[PDB]
Amino acid sequence: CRXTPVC
Repeated sequence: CRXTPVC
């Protein structure tokens, strides 16, 4: 999942 480099 993008929008987050950690998810």
